[PDB]
Amino acid sequence: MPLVYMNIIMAFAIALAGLLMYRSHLMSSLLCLEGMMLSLFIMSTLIILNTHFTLANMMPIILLVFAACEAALGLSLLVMVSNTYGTDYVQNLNLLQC
Amino acid sequence: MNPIIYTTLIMTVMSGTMLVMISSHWLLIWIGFEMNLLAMIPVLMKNFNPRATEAATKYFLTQATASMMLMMAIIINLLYSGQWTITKMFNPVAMTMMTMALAMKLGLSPFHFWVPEVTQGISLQAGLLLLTWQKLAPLSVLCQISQSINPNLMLTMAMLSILIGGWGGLNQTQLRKIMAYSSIAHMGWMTAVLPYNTTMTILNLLIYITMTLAMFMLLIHSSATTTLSLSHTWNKMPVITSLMMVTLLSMGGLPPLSGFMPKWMIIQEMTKNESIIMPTLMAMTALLNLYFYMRLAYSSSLTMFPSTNNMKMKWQFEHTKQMKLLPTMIVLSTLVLPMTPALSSLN
Amino acid sequence: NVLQIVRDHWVHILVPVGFVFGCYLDRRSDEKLTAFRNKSLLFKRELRPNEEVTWK
Amino acid sequence: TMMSGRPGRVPLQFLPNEARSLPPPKLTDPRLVYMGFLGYCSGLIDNAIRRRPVVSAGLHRQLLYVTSFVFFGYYLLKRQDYMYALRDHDMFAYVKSHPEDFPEKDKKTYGEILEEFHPVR
Amino acid sequence: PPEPTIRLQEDPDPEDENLYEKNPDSHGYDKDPIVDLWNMRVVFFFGFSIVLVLGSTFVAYLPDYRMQEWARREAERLVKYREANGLPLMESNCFDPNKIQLPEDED
Amino acid sequence: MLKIIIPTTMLLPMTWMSKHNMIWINATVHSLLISLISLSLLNQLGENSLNFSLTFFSDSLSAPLLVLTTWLLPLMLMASQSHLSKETTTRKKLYITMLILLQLFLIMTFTATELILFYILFEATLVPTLIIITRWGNQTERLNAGLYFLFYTLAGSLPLLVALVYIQNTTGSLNFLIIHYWSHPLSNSWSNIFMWLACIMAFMVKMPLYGLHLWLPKAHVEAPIAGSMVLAAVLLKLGGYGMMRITTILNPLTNYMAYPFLMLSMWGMIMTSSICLRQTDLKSLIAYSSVSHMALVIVAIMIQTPWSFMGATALMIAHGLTSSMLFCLANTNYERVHSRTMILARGLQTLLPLMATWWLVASLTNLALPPSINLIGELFIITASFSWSNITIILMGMNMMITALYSLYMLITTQRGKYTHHINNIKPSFTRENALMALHILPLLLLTLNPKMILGPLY
Amino acid sequence: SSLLDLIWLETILPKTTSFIQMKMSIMVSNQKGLIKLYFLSFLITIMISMTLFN
Amino acid sequence: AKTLLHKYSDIPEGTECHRKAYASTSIGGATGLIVSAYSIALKPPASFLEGVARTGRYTFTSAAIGAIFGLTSCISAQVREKPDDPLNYFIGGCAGGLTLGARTRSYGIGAAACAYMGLTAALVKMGQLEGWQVFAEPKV
Amino acid sequence: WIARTFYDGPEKNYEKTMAILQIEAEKAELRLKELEVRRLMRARGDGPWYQYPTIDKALIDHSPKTTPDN
Amino acid sequence: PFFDVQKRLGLDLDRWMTIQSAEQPHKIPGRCHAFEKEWIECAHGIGGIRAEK
Ligand SMILES: CCCCCCCCCCCCCCCCCC(=O)OC[C@H](COP(=O)([O-])OCC(O)COP(=O)([O-])OC[C@@H](COC(=O)CCCCCCCCCCCCCCCCC)OC(=O)CCCCCCCCCCCCCCCCC)OC(=O)CCCCCCCCCCCCCCCCC
Ligand SMILES: CCCCCCCCCCCCCCCCC[C@@H](O)O[C@H](CO[C@H](O)CCCCCCCCCCCCCCC)COP(=O)(O)OCC[N+](C)(C)C
Ligand SMILES: CCCCCCCCCCCCCCCCC[C@@H](O)O[C@H](CO[C@H](O)CCCCCCCCCCCCCCC)COP(=O)(O)OCC[N+](C)(C)C
Ligand SMILES: CCCCCCCCCCCCCCCCC[C@@H](O)O[C@H](CO[C@H](O)CCCCCCCCCCCCCCC)COP(=O)(O)OCC[N+](C)(C)C
Ligand SMILES: CCCCCCCCCCCCCCCCC[C@@H](O)O[C@H](CO[C@H](O)CCCCCCCCCCCCCCC)COP(=O)(O)OCC[N+](C)(C)C
Ligand SMILES: CCCCCCCC/C=C/CCCCCCCC(=O)OC[C@H](COP(=O)(O)OCCN)OC(=O)CCCCCCC/C=C/CCCCCCCC
Repeated sequence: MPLVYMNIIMAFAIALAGLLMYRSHLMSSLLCLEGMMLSLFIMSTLIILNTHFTLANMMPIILLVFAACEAALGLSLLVMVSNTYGTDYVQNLNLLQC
Repeated sequence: MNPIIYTTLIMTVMSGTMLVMISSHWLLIWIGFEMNLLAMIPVLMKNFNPRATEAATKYFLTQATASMMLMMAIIINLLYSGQWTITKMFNPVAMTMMTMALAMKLGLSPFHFWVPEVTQGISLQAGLLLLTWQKLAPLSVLCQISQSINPNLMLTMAMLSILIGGWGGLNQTQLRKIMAYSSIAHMGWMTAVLPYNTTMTILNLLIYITMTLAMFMLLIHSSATTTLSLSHTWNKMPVITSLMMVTLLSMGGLPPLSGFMPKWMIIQEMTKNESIIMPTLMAMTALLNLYFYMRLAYSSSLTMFPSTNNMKMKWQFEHTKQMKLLPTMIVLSTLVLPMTPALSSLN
Repeated sequence: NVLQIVRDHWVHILVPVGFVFGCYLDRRSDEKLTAFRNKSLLFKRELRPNEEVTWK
Repeated sequence: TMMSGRPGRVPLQFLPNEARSLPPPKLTDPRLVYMGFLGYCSGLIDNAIRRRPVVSAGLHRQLLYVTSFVFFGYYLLKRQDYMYALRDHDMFAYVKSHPEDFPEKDKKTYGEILEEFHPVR
Repeated sequence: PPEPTIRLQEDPDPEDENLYEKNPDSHGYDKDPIVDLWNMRVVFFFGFSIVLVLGSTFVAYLPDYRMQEWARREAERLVKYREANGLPLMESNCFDPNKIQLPEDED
Repeated sequence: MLKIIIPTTMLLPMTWMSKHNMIWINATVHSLLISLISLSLLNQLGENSLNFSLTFFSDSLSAPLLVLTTWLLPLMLMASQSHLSKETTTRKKLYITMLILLQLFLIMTFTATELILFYILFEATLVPTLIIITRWGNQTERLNAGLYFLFYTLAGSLPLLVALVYIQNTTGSLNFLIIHYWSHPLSNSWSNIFMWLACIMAFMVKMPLYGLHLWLPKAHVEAPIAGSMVLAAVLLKLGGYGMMRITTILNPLTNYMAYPFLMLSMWGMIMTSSICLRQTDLKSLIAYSSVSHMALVIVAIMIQTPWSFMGATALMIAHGLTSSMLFCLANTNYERVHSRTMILARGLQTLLPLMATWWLVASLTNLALPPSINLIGELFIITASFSWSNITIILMGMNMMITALYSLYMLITTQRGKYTHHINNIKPSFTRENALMALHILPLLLLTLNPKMILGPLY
Repeated sequence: SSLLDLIWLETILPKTTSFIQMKMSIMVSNQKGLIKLYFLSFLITIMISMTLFN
Repeated sequence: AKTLLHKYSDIPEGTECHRKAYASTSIGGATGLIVSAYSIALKPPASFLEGVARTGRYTFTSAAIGAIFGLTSCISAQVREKPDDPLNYFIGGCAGGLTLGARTRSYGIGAAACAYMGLTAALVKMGQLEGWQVFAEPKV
Repeated sequence: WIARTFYDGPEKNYEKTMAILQIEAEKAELRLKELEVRRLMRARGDGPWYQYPTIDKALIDHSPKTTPDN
Repeated sequence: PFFDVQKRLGLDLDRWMTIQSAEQPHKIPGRCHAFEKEWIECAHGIGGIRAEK
């Protein structure tokens, strides 16, 4: 396992950790999710190209498409949340408590 | 929304689950999960209010993170073995990340935090769908890759789920949070037998789904979401309160009720594998679920709470919409213990 | 008056019907445990000229 | 015993053809009677919920419930018996094909076995 | 403080009702005299007449399935035989030693 | 065995299809007929057992308990007929349904060829009792009493299920006959020690043991009269039956293991008999007397000698009948006084002479006066304990004395002296109550003529 | 009657269990609903699982 | 991970008291740090300095508990000349429990700690002796 | 009269108990054998039970692949 | 769980993309075609457990 794959997985772990920190700005949560899918795309593309799995060249595009669709949904949700409060701050969603 | 749109979204949710269940390719499983996630969001927001929007966005965030972890596990598995078929996981912690993603999808501890919030935010029908249908696909994947799981991690998260559900149900006055913690504890019971017997997992899933359907339909019929709001049901529909109390006793695992069948079997199975301490601890912890079920039963039908004057008008009207499957659900969740050996049908 | 007291006193017949049904079911369940009939070491016996089974 | 991977198994076959060599459950089977009783209880609860005379509101509805319950119970019992027959057949075949793992124990009489005696005092 | 000092609209606690006042010979069974008398009669007949008498007689004359007289006759015949033979009554060993195979110690 | 079970099941449709004012009459008559049917089981053999089928068998330990369980239902119906007068037909039918279900569960529990079936029914008996206690209860603490009764039982019994499934996994069968013939010694090991504890504590909690007896005063005081009757008469004997059934597998580990329990019971009988002396409540006093008697039964079972087992069986039957009678008497007083405290209503012998005679007979039979079966069990257990150790008698001696004391104390506080001047609603005793006491007391004095009928399988 | 039966025997089994379960329920269920804390806990448990179970 | 378990279990019970005490102290410190991280993540009390003080308090309490456990159990096992006896673990376990009670300064919590830690230590010793499995592998 | 009309002989109960014991002993030994067979099959993988799916070899393409060395 | 509809109906919904050595377009071989071919042939029908050992 070369160092490039390790760097990509480290990048994904950093994006996931930053998503889990939640300083503020749920928009940053969506940004972290998109960084995660970008790292997934890059490493999956590198693995597939390297092993010459010709039919697997389908998979990255599919992934991209689906992930981007998810982003759209998320953005819509964000707007409505903002549409209630005027700002996308995380701490505004304190109505529901365990 | 438009009934045609609602029907299309429900069919899309079910088609995503079926695509997960019938496919042998990891990418198709991920696509089915994506389809289910996409079609589930409007269902949680049928009744538009800030609470439902907050619940939907929390659910979307958790499920999207779970899907990303699932894809990373799939890609690492492909890296260490050029395989896409759903089989033995072929690798170290790639399996750990797969288990974490499936646990977040199911709501197992320590990823349980979103279930009570999403259940409280959404209505009762959305909560019914969320707590019943959304468990089939991740449990199917876990049953498929059960021989790969590390028993230590799975058993740890199962015991954590049971403990957290038992403790968190004690503090609730809202009925939806009670149902959410019950779901967490039941999933904990389900996943503790996956390393040993997947048939027992499926049996527990069937029994739990029947009991949850009966409970949610009874809660919808007597439209109460709070303990005190439920305490007013006896003055109109005492038979509903009696059926609800019997169902709650069944969900507590009391013999000879139906809810005793899974735990019993599970305990039995775990004793075949030279495991005693965990079954003992699981029973002693499910005692807490029984305690808060019994408190709800006290507040529901065993005592008569004060009523209000306007209640008299409700005496003059009858429910226009009637649920056809409610009678069957109650009987199946109450009186199917003698048919226990039928579990050999590999349900 | 017949056909009138029946509609009110019909319930009484149920317990005795259950009793006779239980007796019949007990005999029927007994019929399935005859694998060792007239085969015990303590009671091996030669059948009578007009006997088929030692016990029913 | 995970029989999902059994060789020569049709994926979505509820009852395989080889199950037809097993005796079907009798129509007076106690489990079938219990399923009919479950259907009758379902009918009674259905009458009670909709605020109808519990015993004598719908005879057709109760009959339909009982009949459907009996039908499903008969097929479920067939599948149950078939699966248990498969389990026993597999166990016996494995015991037959692996003699070294299941040795014949030497028959020993109690007169030549020494069991420790613990008095009750 | 304009509060009515009443927590809620409640029925007053009813006083206990006597079955003797509205009906002498009330038997303490029911407020309806006919059901009263018939309940008394059926309880007395099916408890004292049927169960306590016929059941006690049935239990008294139960056949000897415990085999007490059988055991007494067996012991009588056995002792009659043993005394005559000169055998020493009951043996110490419950089973014959010749058919018991002890394990040899060789210690 | 179905000749008893099927009529008990048919009791339910008969009750629910009964005319609105004929439920009590129909229920009592058919319950008495079913009791008569149950009498056939008493003719036991000196051989193995009455093995009816693969699912149910009878034994001369099971037969007296079955007969008592069947006989208790008409008495419970007659006792409950009074305070359920102002109640709707549906709820009275539900009450009768719960009583019938309790009888059915007990009947299936006492035959129970298999231990898992026994456990399932043993815990199935819990639901009707809990509902009866928490629904038709007068005070506000019935909910807490129901919670205590449920959770003590389940905490005791949850390890029992694990122990049973483990035992079946190792041995291969949970059947009583197979277990008895294939019993093998248990090595003195930590795992075996914990298996013994799991097998024993579930039945110990229901006796109940002196350490674990708290739920019982709450449950007895807060339950209605039928609930108190069924708790004191039958439900306490389930633990003793379970111990006598399960102890066979336990040896030789029981000797070392038994000491903590033997000491707890021998001191707890004294403690509870002494507690009875200073009590302000009839129901609590009867409950503590029951605790003392069942502690003695625990001692008898733990000694595990033939005389111990015969004494335990006789004492269980006698205590069931006597405690049911005592609770019935206390309820007759309560229905007139509505206070349920001894010191309020006094001198009742002057106003109710026949009821005072019933009180005297009940207190005498609780006192273990010879040749009643109460003293038969008392003396058999005492002799077995003396053979076990010559010092036990001293404790036993104290117990007997203390018992007599509080018994006559309960007879003197409420019946003798001067009647309270203010109470004027003490009406003459009804025929129903006198019939209830007569039907409670006559079986004891009939059984003392034929003690072997209740002395168990080791007779 | 009072020292052992009404107080200490009550203190040991039932009251201790009630107090412990009450405290555990209060601790577990007292979450303010901030997904910040939830996901920080998620990160902590993910890293702990990566460090402990392999 | 299991490195601390291997370090603790490899040392004989009746010898090397200091090594056992050090291993127990390390295990206790790790447990206290994990609990502190959980508490900080779930509840930010007021600030960084209060949080680090809380983590230090929890870690030192757990480390002291473990150290007392190890030293007392090992010393009791060595002096009694009867190793593989759960009673030694009982005594050491609630010496640790009593130290916890002294740290929290409550007699009731000290007695509760003695009960519920001596019993737990005895149970762990019995499990080690008899081979009980907390997380059994799937045998069949 | 009671023995004639209500009860039966000892042979009936004796032989019924013999049959019941025989059936129960067979069930117990079958349970032990089934547990042992399950344990053996799971570890070895030789038996019909516990079969986990592998890649089907009918999916492999056996054709020249534009390169002589596959 | 897994409902093997493809095998029951003979549809081949996604089995074409599972392995490297399964009918690539224009007969383009994977980098490890021979090794995967050998491993698949060896493990066919053996089962996962015996296959793994
Ligand atoms: C062990 C196995 C063997 C036994 C099986 C046990 C189970 C069997 C039954 C299962 C369920 C089926 C029936 C239940 C439906 C409910 C309907 C109802 O309430 O009854 C009203 C109805 C009469 O009322 P109605 O005039 O129609 O109208 C009044 C309204 O209905 C209602 O009036 P209302 O609303 O004004 O009254 C209010 C009341 C009314 O509320 C209720 O009564 C609710 C009903 C109970 C809940 C059922 C839950 C589901 C079943 C669970 C069973 C649990 C068993 C396990 C053990 C645990 C015990 C809990 O509710 C309350 O008072 C609130 C508080 C209640 C107290 C606490 C609640 C505890 C209830 C638990 C009961 C468990 C046993 C039930 C037995 C049957 C009871 C009917 O009763 C009946 O007539 C039907 C009874 C059965 C019919 C028998 C017919 C057969 C006879 C002819 C054939 C011969 C057979 C042999 C053939 C050969 C012979 C020749
Ligand atoms: C809670 C009570 C249970 C009730 C459940 C709902 C009842 C209504 C269902 C109506 C009929 C459903 C049957 C479906 C028709 C054909 C099914 C067939 O094609 O599928 C087969 C399988 O048949 C079904 O699985 C059997 C379902 C029957 C469930 C009954 C068991 C209930 C548990 C015992 C409680 C008693 C309940 C009795 C009252 C209903 C092939 O499965 P296979 O592709 O090879 O492998 C997948 C399953 N594996 C992975 C576990 C091995
Ligand atoms: C009111 C004042 C008195 C007036 C009346 C005066 C007359 C007094 C006479 C009454 C008793 C005095 C003693 C006389 C005894 C003579 C009868 C006795 O000998 O018979 C007994 C018979 O009694 C029965 O054995 C005991 C009664 C059975 C008890 C069963 C209870 C009834 C069922 C009700 C429900 C059960 C509830 C409790 C559950 C366990 C003992 O018989 P036994 O010596 O052996 O052998 C009989 C002959 N054999 C050999 C041919 C068989
Ligand atoms: C609260 C109301 C009453 C509830 C019920 C109470 C009854 C249950 C109590 C259980 C009785 C004792 C349990 C174990 C007894 C074993 C014998 C032991 O005491 O003697 C010595 C044992 O020495 C010490 O006792 C070692 C154990 C010390 C740890 C136990 C904790 C002591 C007090 C705890 C009491 C708390 C009980 C309730 C918990 C919730 C013998 O030395 P040794 O030869 O080596 O061991 C022999 C056993 N072998 C053969 C299996 C090895
Ligand atoms: C002078 C007489 C003194 C003694 C009186 C004894 C009275 C005995 C009453 C108690 C009987 C208990 C019931 C016994 C049931 C078990 C036996 C049962 O099987 O008998 C059945 C018959 O049982 C009877 O029908 C029970 C009668 C119950 C009624 C008793 C009298 C009271 C009835 C009251 C009814 C209502 C009265 C009027 C109300 C207005 C037929 O059995 P069967 O399968 O062939 O057995 C064959 C055995 N063989 C092979 C050896 C031949
Ligand atoms: C008050 C009741 C008395 C309580 C006395 C002790 C209390 C302290 C114990 C607390 C719970 C401890 C849980 C863990 C105990 C572990 C015991 C154990 O595992 O033994 C199982 C033993 C052997 O294990 P294997 O590994 O399979 O054997 C192979 C190698 N020989 O097998 C068995 O016997 C299984 C039986 C289950 C054991 C029961 C566990 C619970 C404790 C026993 C019951 C006592 C408490 C009852 C509560 C009373 C409330 C009314």
